[PDB]
Amino acid sequence: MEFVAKLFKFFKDLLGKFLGN
Amino acid sequence: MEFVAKLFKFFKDLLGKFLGNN
Amino acid sequence: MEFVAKLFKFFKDLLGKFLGN
Amino acid sequence: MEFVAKLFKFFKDLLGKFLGN
Repeated sequence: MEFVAKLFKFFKDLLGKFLGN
Repeated sequence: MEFVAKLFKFFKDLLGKFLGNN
Repeated sequence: MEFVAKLFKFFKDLLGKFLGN
Repeated sequence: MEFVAKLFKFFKDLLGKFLGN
């Protein structure tokens, strides 16, 4: 499961730099 | 932007390759 | 006139490929 | 990214000296 924890961290952080801030 | 239009297109490749084909 | 038409044409052709969505 | 943010800066510029003040 630790894999997906790293995965989401990459996903949500990347999109985070993109949407409304 | 086309840059985005392919970013997700790149994600779909990663995820399907990362978690499982099905 | 032809000038403005040509200028807009040039801008759109050069830039639409960039925003090639 | 910064492209779109710059784009509107160009649009308002284009519109500025096009239509007037």
